[PDB]
Amino acid sequence: PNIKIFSGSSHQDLSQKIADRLGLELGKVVTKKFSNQETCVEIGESVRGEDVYIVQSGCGEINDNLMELLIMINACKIASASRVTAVIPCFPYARQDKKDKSRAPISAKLVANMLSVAGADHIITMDLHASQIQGFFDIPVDNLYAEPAVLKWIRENISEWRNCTIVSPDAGGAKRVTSIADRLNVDFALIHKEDRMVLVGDVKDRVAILVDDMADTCGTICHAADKLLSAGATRVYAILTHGIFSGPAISRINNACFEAVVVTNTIPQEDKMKHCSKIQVIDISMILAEAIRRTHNGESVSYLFSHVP
Amino acid sequence: PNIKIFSGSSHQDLSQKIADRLGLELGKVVTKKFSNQETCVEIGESVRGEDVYIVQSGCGEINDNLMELLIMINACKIASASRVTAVIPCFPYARQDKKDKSRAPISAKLVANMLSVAGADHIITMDLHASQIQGFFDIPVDNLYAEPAVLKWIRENISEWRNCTIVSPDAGGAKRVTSIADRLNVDFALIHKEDRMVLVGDVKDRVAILVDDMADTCGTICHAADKLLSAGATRVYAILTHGIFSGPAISRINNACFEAVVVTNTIPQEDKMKHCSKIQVIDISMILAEAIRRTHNGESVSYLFSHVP
Amino acid sequence: PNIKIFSGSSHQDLSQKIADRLGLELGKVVTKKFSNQETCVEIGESVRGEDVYIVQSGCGEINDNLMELLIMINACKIASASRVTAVIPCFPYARQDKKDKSRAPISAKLVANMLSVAGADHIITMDLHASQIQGFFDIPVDNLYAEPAVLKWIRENISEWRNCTIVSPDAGGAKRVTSIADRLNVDFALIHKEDRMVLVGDVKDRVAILVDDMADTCGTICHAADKLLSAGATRVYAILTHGIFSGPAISRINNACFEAVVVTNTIPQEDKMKHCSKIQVIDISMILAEAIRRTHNGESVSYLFSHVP
Amino acid sequence: PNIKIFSGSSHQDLSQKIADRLGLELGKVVTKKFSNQETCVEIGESVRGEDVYIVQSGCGEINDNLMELLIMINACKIASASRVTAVIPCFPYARQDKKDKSRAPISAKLVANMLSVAGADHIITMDLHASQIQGFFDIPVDNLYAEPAVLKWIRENISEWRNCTIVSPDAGGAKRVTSIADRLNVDFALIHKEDRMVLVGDVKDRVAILVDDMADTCGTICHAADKLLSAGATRVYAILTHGIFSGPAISRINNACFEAVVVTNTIPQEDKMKHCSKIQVIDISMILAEAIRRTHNGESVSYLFSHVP
Amino acid sequence: PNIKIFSGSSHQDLSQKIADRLGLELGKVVTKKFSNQETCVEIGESVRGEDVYIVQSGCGEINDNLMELLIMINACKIASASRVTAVIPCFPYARQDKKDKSRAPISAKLVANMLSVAGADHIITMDLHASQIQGFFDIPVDNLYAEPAVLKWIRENISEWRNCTIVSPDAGGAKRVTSIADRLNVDFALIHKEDRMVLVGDVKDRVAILVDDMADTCGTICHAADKLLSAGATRVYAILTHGIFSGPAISRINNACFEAVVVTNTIPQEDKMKHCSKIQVIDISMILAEAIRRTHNGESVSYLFSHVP
Ligand SMILES: Nc1ncnc2c1ncn2[C@@H]1O[C@H](COP(=O)(O)OP(=O)(O)OP(=O)(O)O)[C@@H](O)[C@H]1O
Ligand SMILES: Nc1ncnc2c1ncn2[C@@H]1O[C@H](COP(=O)(O)OP(=O)(O)OP(=O)(O)O)[C@@H](O)[C@H]1O
Ligand SMILES: Nc1ncnc2c1ncn2[C@@H]1O[C@H](COP(=O)(O)OP(=O)(O)OP(=O)(O)O)[C@@H](O)[C@H]1O
Ligand SMILES: Nc1ncnc2c1ncn2[C@@H]1O[C@H](COP(=O)(O)OP(=O)(O)OP(=O)(O)O)[C@@H](O)[C@H]1O
Ligand SMILES: Nc1ncnc2c1ncn2[C@@H]1O[C@H](COP(=O)(O)OP(=O)(O)OP(=O)(O)O)[C@@H](O)[C@H]1O
Ligand SMILES: O=P(O)(O)OC[C@H]1O[C@H](O)[C@H](O)[C@@H]1O
Ligand SMILES: O=P(O)(O)OC[C@H]1O[C@H](O)[C@H](O)[C@@H]1O
Ligand SMILES: O=P(O)(O)OC[C@H]1O[C@H](O)[C@H](O)[C@@H]1O
Ligand SMILES: O=P(O)(O)OC[C@H]1O[C@H](O)[C@H](O)[C@@H]1O
Ligand SMILES: O=P(O)(O)OC[C@H]1O[C@H](O)[C@H](O)[C@@H]1O
Ligand SMILES: [Mg+2]
Ligand SMILES: [Mg+2]
Ligand SMILES: [Mg+2]
Ligand SMILES: [Mg+2]
Ligand SMILES: [Mg+2]
Ligand SMILES: [Mg+2]
Ligand SMILES: [Mg+2]
Ligand SMILES: [Mg+2]
Ligand SMILES: [Mg+2]
Ligand SMILES: [Mg+2]
Repeated sequence: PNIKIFSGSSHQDLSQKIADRLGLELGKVVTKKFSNQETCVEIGESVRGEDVYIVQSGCGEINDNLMELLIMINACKIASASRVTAVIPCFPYARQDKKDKSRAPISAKLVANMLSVAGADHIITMDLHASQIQGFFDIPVDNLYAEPAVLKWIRENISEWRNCTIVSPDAGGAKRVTSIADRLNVDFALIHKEDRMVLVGDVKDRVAILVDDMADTCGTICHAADKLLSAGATRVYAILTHGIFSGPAISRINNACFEAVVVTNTIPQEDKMKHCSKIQVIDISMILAEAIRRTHNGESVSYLFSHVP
Repeated sequence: PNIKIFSGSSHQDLSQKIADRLGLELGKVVTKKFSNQETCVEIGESVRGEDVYIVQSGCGEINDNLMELLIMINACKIASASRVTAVIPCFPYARQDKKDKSRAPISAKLVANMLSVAGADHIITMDLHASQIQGFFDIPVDNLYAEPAVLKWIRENISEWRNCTIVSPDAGGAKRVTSIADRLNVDFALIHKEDRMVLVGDVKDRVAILVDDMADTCGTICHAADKLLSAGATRVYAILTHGIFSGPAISRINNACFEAVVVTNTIPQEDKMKHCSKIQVIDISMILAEAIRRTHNGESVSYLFSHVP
Repeated sequence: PNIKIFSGSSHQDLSQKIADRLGLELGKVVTKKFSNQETCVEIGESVRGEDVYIVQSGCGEINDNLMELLIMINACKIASASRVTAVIPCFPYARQDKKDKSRAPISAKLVANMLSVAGADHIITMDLHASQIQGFFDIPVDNLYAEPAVLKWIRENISEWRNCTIVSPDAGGAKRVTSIADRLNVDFALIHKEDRMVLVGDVKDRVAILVDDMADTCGTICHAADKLLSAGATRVYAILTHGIFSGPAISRINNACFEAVVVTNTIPQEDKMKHCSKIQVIDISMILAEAIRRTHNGESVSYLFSHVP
Repeated sequence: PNIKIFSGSSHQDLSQKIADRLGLELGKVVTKKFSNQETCVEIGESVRGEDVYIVQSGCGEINDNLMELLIMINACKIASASRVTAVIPCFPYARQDKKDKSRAPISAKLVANMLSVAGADHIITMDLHASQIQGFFDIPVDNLYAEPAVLKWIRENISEWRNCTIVSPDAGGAKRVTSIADRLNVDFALIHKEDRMVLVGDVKDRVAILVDDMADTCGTICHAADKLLSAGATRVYAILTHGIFSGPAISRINNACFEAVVVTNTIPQEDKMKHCSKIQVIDISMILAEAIRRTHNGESVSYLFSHVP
Repeated sequence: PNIKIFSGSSHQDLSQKIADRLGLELGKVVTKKFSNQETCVEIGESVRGEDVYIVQSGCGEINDNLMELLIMINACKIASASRVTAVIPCFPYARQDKKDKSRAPISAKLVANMLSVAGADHIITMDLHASQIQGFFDIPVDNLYAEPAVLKWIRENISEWRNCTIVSPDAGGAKRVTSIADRLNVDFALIHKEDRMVLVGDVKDRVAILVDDMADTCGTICHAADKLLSAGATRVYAILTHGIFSGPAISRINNACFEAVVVTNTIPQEDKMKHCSKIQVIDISMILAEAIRRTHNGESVSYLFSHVP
């Protein structure tokens, strides 16, 4: 079986970058809409006996992109692909991972069930909002981390990184920032709201680096940055793997004191970058390409958790 | 267990009509979108031990509405509803019911699988594009027919119906028109394309009635009507259960010779009716309400196949 | 169908308390071991058509108790019980809810799969370590909260509760303490380790109340209490729903400065209470009995999230 | 894919013997207990794309060992092993293979379901108590026989084997003894209880050889041996594949007239052999190693039913 | 059949509290007066096949409220309710339960007859003046007791309750006070008039607690309290289930030495509480709600005689 990479319509540039890193052309697929807006999918080449990877991020018109992904998986499965892998850099509905007191769906579990029944044998994703989502599946799920690329960016872009501070915006994700601070051998200052915020960790005259899994409306990072600037930090950075930037996010970032808002390209960023000068993108296509290549070859994927390829 | 009717966002007016016919209020549900356009669903009342019916048609923004339906089903299922029934008047992706020579998905089967894995115990739908779709499910599927309401409309609106002709637009659905002609005791003239059309059945100086399951772009019925008017039919009617009317449909209908284009309200029609004077709507809410009531009470549903309630 | 309550061997006293609150006798069941230590289960009365609840906590000899629960569920299912519900006050393997970087099982998901394949139609549990565990199931899961009973205990046992502080021991569970502080209208001081601990929130001359989901080795609460006593708190309390108290826990509690270590009786506590004078137990049998009664009667279970019955 | 052999904690020596016969080292795995006695499993090497065999017998602390096996299977499955095979020399709960008049579990079926849902693609076992247990699975099950090794032992250890008699202790397993007697070309004397026993087949002045699948409490073989010695047999042997020897078994064997009690090493025997001089062990590690090697290479496994490798 | 709760005009707040505890909305009913002051009742929703509970206490304008209750029962009965239950917390005309030497009506029996002929299938009431009134009916009557709530109030509000004394004001109801004293394990001092009063039971330097079924004009409790204060009781409390407080009652209570006059809310008390600072109310809505719920579900009501829900 050979690797076949197919792109959904959500993130074409990322799929092309992945395909170039693998020395492959993107598989021929027609992904459009019928007149009544139903998804139309046509696999333009035989996938019989091949190892198929479908790249689609949970961004943009999320329900359309998710339907397209499921329809593509189904088409490849009934076309006798030997294995079908969904490469989902940003997992849709990941924030609906529990009920907790409300008569609400667990939408992430529903998405996992739909991916399974569509025929996915394997999932590759990056920085799941909650790693318990891996347990929503019965098929293997490789949850990659942007952390090696983030560490590389910090070392090559922040001159005072040895004295900086790594700040979690909410108490929930402070595990990520502790791992990053341990890797950099720095202090991890913490922030949480009580309309007021409380911060532990000396930030005065230092650089503070907010790290989080995603920025949707940027309410979380803007409040944290306001707090940090209250406590005398010389500069504040925000680093996120998923740059969703919906709603009022671009205006809030423009009016905030961030030196830089760095995101990975798990979601296309060109349109947002046009309207916001302080957004910078870390390419993670090498990590995804290496994960695809290693799953195909039976090589260790977890080696990527700590190594930039 | 009591009947609880919940409406999705696709067809609120139909759900309200159904609820009024059952003497019930619509269940409290919040169905909206998060900032990043992910579906947000919140069941506003306990459904524990209840017989839940969720009304959502495959129309409008089809992928959003389908996701909303699946999320609502999941929310009701994990909220310990005794039974969950999807009331889907127009089944989405019904026209993708086979591959036939192409490397294509069977999207209708995927939709059936998704509805099943979401937790639906029962499906109620109207005039499935292909009744083989019933076999795509392992749960019971009640496929209702608009034919009794169509016959009622014909008898009360076409003065010359005893001399009229019932015409199938494509060879595929001529079964429907034969059933209708047998019920009315009239001739069924047939039409199919060879850019030219061929018609069997005397239509001269008579009324011809085109009957079909749906009109999407109205290419099918406009070509058939052109043929019929070539052969001297005094008036031509089109009657359809599903009035999708996407793309150039309204302009084609406006420029065509139809005396009337009658559709059921399985899909909301007010916006289309604003731009097209010859569209008339048959209310089928009584049929759906009776089907819901009979499934709840253990009464015969097939009795509705031949009786207007 | 009538309610039948069966007790596993793990927590007989809790099952008896539940049965008394429901006005029922415990169902006749023989639960012992064969000579080779395989679990032997014999249902001593017909359960045909009945609503069966099996009470077994994930405590003591956890693997034996889990096997016993699964075997009992299987016996009741193939004996034609109308419905089988596992009442698992402390869910076993709940702390193995993710992999996160290691080549490890997701044991909680395996347990959920085993409960499902054994035939459980419904799960009732209390204060799941991670509420995402609800998504590990496809059957409904009612995750009850000890919080109403905890609030009652605080109001009836701590004279200065209006001035007290609610302290989370680890950053992970601070959601619980924020909910409790909001209910009591008090400040929530927070603690996390950097062998040193950092605390936010005035605790001087006040009572601090540590709240957490469980105390296993009591390393978490003893370190937090040491920190709190460093910052001048007059008294320190610990309140937990699950009192596992394994390993060196009793000695650490005896040598710590806790005014009281309060636990619910989701796990039997008499043996631990013999060796530790500062352990007090909150009975939660009324909450479990009400949940059983409400699921049986189709009444709202979520009403218990905020109301002491 | 390469063979990877992992040992559970139940029978380490057997797993090592199997690994040596295959020219392999045992895979790195940490199998221990958390403080609260929950099983902790950590796969110490990548198994991605490998053919994994996990060796665990249903002996000792049976519920702990079964849980450990299931957790290991789950860990290997979600670590993207190409295939996972449970090598279970003595199948746990095999004697609970039916209900028969009692409101009892079919525990063997539950165990099969649990192994399947954990992710096992294949089962290798030896001398199932009832071969109908193979039908409890939907995955392939290779049920190996100790009979070739038993025949070899008889020919090399009993000088009068050409004149001996092969005796079934209970009527249920006389099929095994008929096969053995046919292979040796000897008479098969039979025994069954009516507190008295009845025997057919001349045993006077001869050697009698009791053959059975397992000896748990040794009540079965001791009663049969008492009967045989009543009828003048010069010596009595017992041969069993599974030497469970629980409860009073060692004392009964010590006080019985057996010349030898021979068991295979499907269960570790060193501790029992310390307290009982007449227990001898047949190594079956070559049979298990050959079965593993042949399943891996696509070679005939049934060839082992009649051939000692 | 579902529970439907309807409120009469007498005690709306109590009915609302009951409905909230049951998770229900009050049934739609118009209860007003025509111009000529005849009661007008209009049931605003179908009660066909439902289990109807009508809440109306014998207080305020007693004859109007009784007529309203009877008219509501009649309306629900001829509207084909499956069952109609009168929830009458304070039974009107209960003190006219006998003739005894006078040419007088037995008005309580007349009220029972009227309730029966109106169509009531069941009566729920609290602390009937004479429990023989239960025999005035041929339908079942559940006579609830305020005693559990009274005991709870005593334990949570009187610091010296272990040394207190429970005093009956008249010889007639001393049964209630003996039951209460037995529950509290205290002495029951007794009082009766000879314009002078005689008291048995040491009350000196102690708290005395008068307990009675009702306080109408408060002549009974004020005389008893005067006696108790003559004999040196440090404080005197009065506790009553029915706080009628008609005529000069408020002035007598204001001029009496009561530390507190505690009543249940079987009768609305806000207006009386405005004019009398020492009146406190025990909510008994949980007891009534539990009785309604248990009668509906076929659960034991007598369990409430000794248990606070
Ligand atoms: N796409 C979405 N956009 C915004 N909010 C969402 C979205 N999906 C779910 N939510 C809601 O957001 C909330 C989850 O918030 P969040 O993940 O930030 O915190 P948490 O899960 O409570 O805690 P933490 O992640 O810190 O452990 C829920 O109320 C959920 O319903
Ligand atoms: N939503 C859609 N809008 C338009 N075309 C669609 C849609 N879904 C599927 N199709 C395509 O339409 C075609 C199916 O057409 P149609 O159902 O009219 O005819 P058929 O199935 O070939 O025959 P018949 O229904 O007469 O037996 C397929 O090529 C299918 O891919
Ligand atoms: N029974 C157990 N006893 C002790 N440790 C366990 C047990 N089961 C799992 N663990 C281990 O404990 C760790 C989980 O710890 P814990 O739940 O306290 O923190 P977390 O999940 O990392 O974060 P948090 O709960 O604060 O969000 C994992 O390494 C897991 O393997
Ligand atoms: N681990 C165990 N130890 C002892 N007895 C067990 C064990 N598991 C099950 N049993 C019980 O042992 C009995 C089964 O006995 P056994 O297998 O010897 O005979 P059988 O199945 O009735 O007949 P046969 O095997 O001769 O055809 C059942 O009553 C079963 O419940
Ligand atoms: N609503 C009322 N208000 C006042 N007095 C009433 C009322 N209804 C009846 N009565 C009268 O009150 C008397 C009953 O008094 P009460 O119940 O206190 O004592 P009893 O029945 O004689 O004895 P006991 O209740 O101590 O065994 C009768 O004379 C009766 O006519
Ligand atoms: O609230 P938003 O800023 O839109 O979303 C970003 C944050 O909200 C969620 O918890 C994410 O994990 C981030 O921490
Ligand atoms: O082609 P369109 O007019 O858009 O769609 C309407 C017809 O096309 C499909 O076969 C339907 O069943 C109808 O017969
Ligand atoms: O570490 P232990 O004290 O044994 O276990 C108790 C804590 O560890 C886990 O995170 C629990 O949720 C508690 O917060
Ligand atoms: O009764 P035990 O001696 O403990 O167990 C050994 C026998 O019991 C079972 O039938 C086995 O198959 C053996 O025949
Ligand atoms: O005389 P009132 O104080 O008005 O009425 C209260 C008492 O009178 C009746 O016997 C009641 O049962 C009470 O004991
Ligand atoms: Mg979250
Ligand atoms: Mg967050
Ligand atoms: Mg078709
Ligand atoms: Mg057609
Ligand atoms: Mg955890
Ligand atoms: Mg914790
Ligand atoms: Mg057997
Ligand atoms: Mg046997
Ligand atoms: Mg009286
Ligand atoms: Mg009295």
